[PDB]
Amino acid sequence: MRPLTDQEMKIVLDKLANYMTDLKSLIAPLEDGDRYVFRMQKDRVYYVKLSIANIATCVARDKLLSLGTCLGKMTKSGKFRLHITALPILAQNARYKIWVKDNGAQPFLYGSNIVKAHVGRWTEDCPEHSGCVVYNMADIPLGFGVTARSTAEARRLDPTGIVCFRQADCGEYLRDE
Amino acid sequence: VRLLKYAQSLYQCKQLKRAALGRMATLIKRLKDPLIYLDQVRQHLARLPDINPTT
Amino acid sequence: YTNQLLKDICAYYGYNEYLAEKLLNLFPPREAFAFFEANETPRPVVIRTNTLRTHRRDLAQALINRGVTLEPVGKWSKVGLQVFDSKVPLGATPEYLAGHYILQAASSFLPVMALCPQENERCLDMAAAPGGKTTHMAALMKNTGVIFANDPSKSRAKGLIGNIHRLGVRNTIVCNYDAREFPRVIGGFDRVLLDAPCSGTGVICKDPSVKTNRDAKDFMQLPHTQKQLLLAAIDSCNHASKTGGYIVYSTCSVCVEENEEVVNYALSRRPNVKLVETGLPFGKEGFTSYMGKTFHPSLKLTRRFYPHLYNVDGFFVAKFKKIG
Amino acid sequence: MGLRYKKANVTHPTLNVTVQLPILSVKKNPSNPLYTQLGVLTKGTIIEVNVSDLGIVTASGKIAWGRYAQITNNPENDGCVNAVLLV
RNA sequence: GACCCUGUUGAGCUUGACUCUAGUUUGACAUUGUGAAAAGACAUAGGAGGUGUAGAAUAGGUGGGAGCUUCGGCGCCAGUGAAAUACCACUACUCCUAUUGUUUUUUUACUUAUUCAAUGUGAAGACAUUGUCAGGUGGGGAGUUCCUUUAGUCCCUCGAAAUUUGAGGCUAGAGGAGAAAAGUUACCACAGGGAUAACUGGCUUGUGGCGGCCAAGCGUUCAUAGCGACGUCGCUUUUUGGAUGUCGGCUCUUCCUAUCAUACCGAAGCAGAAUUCGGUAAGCGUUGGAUUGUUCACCCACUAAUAGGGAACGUGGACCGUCGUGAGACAGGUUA
Repeated sequence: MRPLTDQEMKIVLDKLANYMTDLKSLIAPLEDGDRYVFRMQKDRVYYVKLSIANIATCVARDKLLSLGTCLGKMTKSGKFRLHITALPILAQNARYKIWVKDNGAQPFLYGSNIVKAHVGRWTEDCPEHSGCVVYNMADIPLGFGVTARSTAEARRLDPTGIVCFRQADCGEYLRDE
Repeated sequence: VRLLKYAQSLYQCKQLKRAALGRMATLIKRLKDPLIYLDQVRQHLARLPDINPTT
Repeated sequence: YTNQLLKDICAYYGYNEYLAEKLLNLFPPREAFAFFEANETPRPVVIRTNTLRTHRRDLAQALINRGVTLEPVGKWSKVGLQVFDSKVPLGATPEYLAGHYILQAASSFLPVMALCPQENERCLDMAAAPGGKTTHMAALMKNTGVIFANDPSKSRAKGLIGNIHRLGVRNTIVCNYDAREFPRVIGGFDRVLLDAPCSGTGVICKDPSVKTNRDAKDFMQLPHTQKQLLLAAIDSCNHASKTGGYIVYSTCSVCVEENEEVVNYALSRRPNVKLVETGLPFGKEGFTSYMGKTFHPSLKLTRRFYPHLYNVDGFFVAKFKKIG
Repeated sequence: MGLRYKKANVTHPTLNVTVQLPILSVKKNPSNPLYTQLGVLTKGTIIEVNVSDLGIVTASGKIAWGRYAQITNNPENDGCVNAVLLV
């Protein structure tokens, strides 16, 4: 039942700023004064409201399972990870967005890496290894990942080449059933 | 056929073929009596007078 | 004769003698025979649209394009549809993968439809094993407010959370607690939802075990457990709020020991409860007295759903309002 | 595709009856835990089988639906999958 | 290669002590008023109750009671119903009307609660607000070094249930340095180490598997520690009739027969004709089209017939790396 510590929330905001832009907007005060504050339970981090944390702290540590929306968990080496459970906030505050077709999104939902024929339209001025959010044609958040290369190299590369390193997608949800 | 296509060894194919041929053998073994009945009906229908109802 | 009919039904359908006696008491021979034929007959499968993500005509057009035969489920349910046939599996279709819809039953329609969640409201669901009820409350309130979801088991709990994240509720806290423990732990919810575990006599097409896997011992312990469940729910509920809050009880049992009796017990124990019209169009009147046991005449508004009358799972509803 | 088997031939040690019954799940394959997790059906492998058709009556005059059955043949050798029920 | 191991990395599962408390926190209470508008529930006085079912009937319910009988209407009888009706007695609730009132709550308005401005009187306004406890939490701070699995008592408590169960208490069988991060996996990617140089060669074919019954013999000491063929029974398995990836295509020689035809016979309701099965037989000959990635199946055309095979399966990439590690790339090379 703890908030994050120094290096923990440093790595957390490192990933969250590699993937998003307006982390001020995420951790900024609301109208009522309630704030969205990072929580981490069983080496797994969650995003909750301060009032939610206050009303949930009444529960014993072992019996409580989930709180707010799960952002990720830290590995034994200390490496922080963001997941498809943290997808919605990532889509809300995405920096770079890449849109894919249906015939390419279906392998993307399966777990295949993005191919050049899959993408529908491109984001501009995308760095080589910058994080990006993968949407479908209907602007539905499908996943996230690190692009293999920049937009121009993607343009001048073969259609069969791998475009983005597919990190996580909707697979995790139906994995657990 | 699918089992043999995914077979991995000579003994595998051995026992698969033996098992299949055993299945057909047992099926005919149960079919023992219909064959006798149909043989008898064949014999009579052969030794049956042939009339022309129209003539 | 009655004994001859009981023996014939038991022999021909496989029901336990004691449960068959209860069902024969519940329904007259014609209605009983219709009920047994219905509950051995498989129920249709319905699809609930995710209003947060898409709307009915768009989803229907998409499934027609993909070859799924659909029909709107009566005038009552706008969010629902009924499946006849589907070339593409319902599991693998892009709409279901993205969360455009969910698979369920009309009995899953009815209770959250009885409930009337509003924006910026505090809601509870102490039994949401499939998660469809929590998801549909979220769809009704447009992801405004707070949802608390309580479960006993890690397995159906992870199924629940998978459904919730697939449908993008975004404002539910999912927990493994005791339903009796929930009020003392938190309490004070504007609305509360109880899908009480029961004998399951309502849906034996889904649960063929209930055809025999129900003894008198279970018929005794289960109503006591749901009695404590309604005690917990009425403890949780708030009497006064800016937006009116109501208790909703839903169960999938047809036997009277599970239906109208526990709610009569709750009404007798706590005067603060009244029952209001639950607001459901199609249903059957609640019985005023069944087995020498007087029940409060107000139970008239209580609705019942039978497979034989309507192509729906056997289902039971109750709606209450708290005074103090 | 073809190598899976949906139902198994279960022999009941008492009452001397053998019936085809649906396979519920695979519980333990002694040869390999990995085979256990995947669901591999080797010799002597205990699975869970639906015995509703048999209609055996348990204590309290109660019926049972799912019971242990030991696969006792070599399905790779003979595709038909045979088990002895545990009662 | 499979396979084993090592380190990193992911996927996990579990642990990460105990006692208070900060952070907290849920509910209530009071502060907290005056009116007006209302509504609900408890005071009463009255009117009317009563179907899930069947029963003739819309069965509160209970105790007596077999016709008070005004009439034999109906009691009785009799179905039918958990409950049966005549009667006279009883008490419960409701659906209400009314007021014979008590309370509670919401809204509004005002300042009298509370709190602010001024600061040595004014204002917001019963909203906020503060304090009181009954809880819970707590790895943060301080300080030290019981629960888990099982059965009983069916004993006590709390419940439920028209009388029997449920949940605790109790009893007795087995378990146990601390917030830094850890333990561990027939698992994943990566890098590496270890091991096998590689396969079959009296191998191959036509008759399934599981369980039971029977079973000569043998056996630990005897058919019962037990092994145990052929059969039969139960499941597959029953009451109305497409699979195939690289390949091939042609010709020629030779050989085998596990023989399509020619020759020969044995058997068959084999009248004849046309046939089927069996065997002796390799001298003889053994053609196409459709379809296909392509073959066979099936399909159809000739033809005595379009049979199967063997011939050492007969002759004509993998590191050195560089740029990435949640996934890869390289007109880079060394080159065999």
